[PDB]
Amino acid sequence: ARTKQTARY
Amino acid sequence: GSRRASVGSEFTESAWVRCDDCFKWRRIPASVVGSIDESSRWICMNNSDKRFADCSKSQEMSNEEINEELGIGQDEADA
Ligand SMILES: [Zn+2]
Repeated sequence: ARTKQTARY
Repeated sequence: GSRRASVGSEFTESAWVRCDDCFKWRRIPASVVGSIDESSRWICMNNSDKRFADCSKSQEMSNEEINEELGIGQDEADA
């Protein structure tokens, strides 16, 4: 599972 | 194999996750992104949200809208 996390509060 | 190419860094606040049976995305709490490893086979059929829990269902933001919100080269894989 290649993924990431949003820089949006 | 489900250990797909490249990686990010950290868990941080609430995240995405990819399906390893297709490539569709879902928004998750960081408590799931800390449970899912690169070796963990996360897929649509396992998804928390039954509205989006299939490879045939939609997503919260299309791949060219999400990757712009992060500011990154995702979806360039085509696979
Ligand atoms: Zn899928």
